[PDB]
Amino acid sequence: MADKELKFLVVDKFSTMRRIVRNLLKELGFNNVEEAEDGVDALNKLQAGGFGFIISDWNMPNMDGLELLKTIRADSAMSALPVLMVTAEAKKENIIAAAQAGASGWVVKPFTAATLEEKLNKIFEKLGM
Amino acid sequence: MADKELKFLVVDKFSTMRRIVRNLLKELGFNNVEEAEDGVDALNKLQAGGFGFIISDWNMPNMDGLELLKTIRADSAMSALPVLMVTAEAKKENIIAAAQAGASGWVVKPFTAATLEEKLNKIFEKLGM
Amino acid sequence: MQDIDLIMDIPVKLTVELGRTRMTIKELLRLTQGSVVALDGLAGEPLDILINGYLIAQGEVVVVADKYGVRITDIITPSERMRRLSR
Amino acid sequence: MQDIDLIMDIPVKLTVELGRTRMTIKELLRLTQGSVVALDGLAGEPLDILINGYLIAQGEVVVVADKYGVRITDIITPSERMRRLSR
Amino acid sequence: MQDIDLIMDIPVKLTVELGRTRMTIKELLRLTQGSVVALDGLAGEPLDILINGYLIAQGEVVVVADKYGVRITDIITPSERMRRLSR
Amino acid sequence: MQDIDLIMDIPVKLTVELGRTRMTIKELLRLTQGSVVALDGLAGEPLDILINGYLIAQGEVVVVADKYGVRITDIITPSERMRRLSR
Amino acid sequence: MQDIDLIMDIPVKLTVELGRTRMTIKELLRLTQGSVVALDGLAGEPLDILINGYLIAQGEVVVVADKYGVRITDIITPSERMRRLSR
Amino acid sequence: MQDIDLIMDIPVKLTVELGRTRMTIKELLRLTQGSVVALDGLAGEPLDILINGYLIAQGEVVVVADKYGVRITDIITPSERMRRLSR
Amino acid sequence: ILSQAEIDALLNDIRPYDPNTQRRVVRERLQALEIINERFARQFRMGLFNLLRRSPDITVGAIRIQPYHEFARNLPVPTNLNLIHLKPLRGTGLVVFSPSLVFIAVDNLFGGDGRFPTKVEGREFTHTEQRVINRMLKLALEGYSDAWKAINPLEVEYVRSEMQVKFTNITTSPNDIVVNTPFHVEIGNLTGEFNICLPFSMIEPLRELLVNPPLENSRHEDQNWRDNLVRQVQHSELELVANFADIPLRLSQILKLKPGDVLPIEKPDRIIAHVDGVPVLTSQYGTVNGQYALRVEHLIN
Repeated sequence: MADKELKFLVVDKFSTMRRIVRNLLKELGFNNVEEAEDGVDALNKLQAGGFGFIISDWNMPNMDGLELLKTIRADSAMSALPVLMVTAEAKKENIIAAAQAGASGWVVKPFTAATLEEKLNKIFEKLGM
Repeated sequence: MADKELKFLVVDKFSTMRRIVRNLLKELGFNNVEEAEDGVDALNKLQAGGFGFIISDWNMPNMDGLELLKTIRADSAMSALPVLMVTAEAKKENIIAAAQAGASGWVVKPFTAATLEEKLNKIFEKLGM
Repeated sequence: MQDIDLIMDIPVKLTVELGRTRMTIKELLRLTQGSVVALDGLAGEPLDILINGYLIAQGEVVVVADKYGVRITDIITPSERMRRLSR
Repeated sequence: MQDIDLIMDIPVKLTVELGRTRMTIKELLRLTQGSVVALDGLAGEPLDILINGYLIAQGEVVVVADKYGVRITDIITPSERMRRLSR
Repeated sequence: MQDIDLIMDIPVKLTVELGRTRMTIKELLRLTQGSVVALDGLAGEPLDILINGYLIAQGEVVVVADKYGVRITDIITPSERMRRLSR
Repeated sequence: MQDIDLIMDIPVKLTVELGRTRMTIKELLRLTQGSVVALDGLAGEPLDILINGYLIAQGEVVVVADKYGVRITDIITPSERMRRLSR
Repeated sequence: MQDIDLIMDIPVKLTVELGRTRMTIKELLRLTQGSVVALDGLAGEPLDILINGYLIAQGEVVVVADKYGVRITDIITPSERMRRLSR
Repeated sequence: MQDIDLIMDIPVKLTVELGRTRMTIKELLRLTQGSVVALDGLAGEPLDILINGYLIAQGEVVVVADKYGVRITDIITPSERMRRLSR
Repeated sequence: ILSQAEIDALLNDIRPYDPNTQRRVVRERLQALEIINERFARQFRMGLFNLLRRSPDITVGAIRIQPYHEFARNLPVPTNLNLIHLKPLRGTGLVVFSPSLVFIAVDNLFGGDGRFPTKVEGREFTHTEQRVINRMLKLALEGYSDAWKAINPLEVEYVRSEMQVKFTNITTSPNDIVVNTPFHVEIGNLTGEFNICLPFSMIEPLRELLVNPPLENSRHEDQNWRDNLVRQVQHSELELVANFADIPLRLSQILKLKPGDVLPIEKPDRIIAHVDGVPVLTSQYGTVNGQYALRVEHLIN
């Protein structure tokens, strides 16, 4: 089983979506969840450290999800940190670019709690958690 | 028996006709049906891939059924894709041209569900499905 | 006789007919309370015994302790079968 | 065989029952036109064959040229006899 | 209504008959596994509905979700009853 | 006989039936205070003895010191079991 | 074995009790729709199995294909017998 | 209300039955540790509620904080009672 | 536009009893509910045709019955959740509008060609979108109320709108059984869906009414039919059984019964007559015309 004290960073431009994701994570047993409004704030909070999983939106102001993922992978201290990508449009080119950047998973809005739980379980199994 | 998950692309300039064809396919057990308004949209959706059968009208704006069939046959990845031709006038010259282009079947408006089912069964038997 | 007992294990109904006669419907309509209808059978002749409407024997009327009874007299055989057929 | 022929010269009635069920009279009164009543027998099971109300065999429903028919399958048999009596 | 309720507090059994036919016992003995017996009722005709062996209505066979059912069609009525009797 | 005593250690109810008869519900409704209903059993015949509704023996009515009693007469055996089954 | 078969030809009723508890009638009157009553038995303990009100065994609740079932676990045993009688 | 209080000052026992079934003693002897016994009640149906062995209501099983509970659903009523009796 | 499976492909009879299941489930088919849903479907299709100036295709899905938590787990988020009340039944019903259907309706109402579908970004619905949802919900509630009239007249009243399932609180427990009826709506090349979820406890009193597939009755024709049926049943025969008395004994004493053994029984003041085990009357026993006779005293009312 995955560690229930794992710290999650939810990054999205909409506060309501972040609250929904936090509630879904709480229903799954994860209570250590922090929220970020854009890529810059997400990177600033990542520089603090202590996070074990990232859920980030694709299109965000001042930094999109792809650039944030590239910056995370470029950092040695956070290159192995799993990142979950949530988007509104599942274009093949964007998915391929994210996979080349090192995305751990992909979620398409709208989605159900079952899909999110399945994605989290698959990511944890791939990482051996 | 033909695979019930086979993906069908219905191409016609009239939305009502496309809905009728989709309902007829659903009554036959095929639920994976997509609709295209003209030849250009049909080709664009074909470039996405995943389709296993095509039902296209003859006279369509910006691309007729014959040109769409020729383009499909000219593509190596889709040269073997079966195409069903539905028309309002069954001129001998047009039928001969479509047969030379590689049409898998021919339907004449108006038609019954029995005729469409018979044509689909014959096409599947010819392809070994 | 196994199959014989098998079929015997079925309840059946027996019917005794007092007599038979033929009349017109007009005469039937002329019948009221107290009307008299004559039968073709002579008084004292054995009455027909029927099983599910099939005549198989003849019997005579007796009274048993307070109840009517039929005394078995004679059965049938194709001879009587044909005889009654012709009769 | 003599007695077999003697009883053979008799007509009898055969009855085929679709199924049996138990319900209260209140439920019967709740039944109207179009009401649905379920039977205790599973769909497809052979139907009971009765002679004058006596179960002797089981059969399956068939259609003969435009008429319903019963295909003889198996005799009642006595262990099953007592079991059904007990039912 | 009082007597109606008093008798309503009673369970009764309903019987549906597929059809009726008449045959000789010899023919019954000639029946084996797989034998075919025809019924006097035409295919599709409503089946007789009986309460404790008494015919009171007619119905049609339907399948309910995985179970056989009888669709109430018409009551017995006196004339149809007398007709079946004469049959 | 250990398991035998084990099962014997269960209280059970015994039922004695005066007689059985069949009548229509209309006749039942025609019954009022003081009405008379006849039974199919002859006067003086041993009465049926039932355990939880299951007939196992027959007995005769006696009066014991101011109380009714049943004198055990004869049990059953598959012969009588079948006999009463057929009866 | 003869007496075993003789008593085997008898139907009996089996009763499974969820649990037992003691309360005052005032508390019973305080109970309405949705009220909660606790039982003295711990959750998961085998339930008492009774024959005609006599405890003879204990079992566990199971679901069989869409129906409740009781899994036989252990016989009552007599030391426990007296103990429960005393309870 | 006076008599209501007078009887209110009395403790009584409430009994909840999981289900009822009928089996032979031979089948009971065939039961060992781990044996499975099916009940006549469908899974999920409300369980019978009894006061001193008298059925007065029906309820559903709930778990209360670590204890089993019965949710009162409906009173016995006369018709359902007579139905269970005939059962 | 790759589906979830395509994205994954490219990237890569004895059961224990749980008392927390509330097994009061209806294994019988709710035909009447199916008929109501079909009627509701048609009435709404019309309403949507009137509102959107386009012809909609509404397909009724299977009426799946499942616990509330499973229903909540399969709801896409974010979504438009509407709480409704079905008077006089007790409880709160849910009308679920998927964001795709809301976007399609907004497109159709405001001149959208339908060639540019709007992707759900997870944002809250705007006030204009809220008003559109309002109008759609009013039409749906009117259609539902009209559909329910034929079977049981119910008044449908809207309560409030929510965006998350946790705020619905329509069931006491997450394991409670609810009835959900999915609907698929097709408008042109755009497909939308909406769901109607009703707790089983709300419709539990109407269980028998929902069971059989009923309709087309009468008041005088049915009266005559019932009268004649009552007349016909009165000719049926019953087996009247009178029990002399009951003796409490044990099975061991039964095995010791021998010819001549006398069993003491309490003398009954009255004899109770049972029909198939159901008592019908109390009477005194006697002998008339050489046969045992019963003199009726009272009829069990």
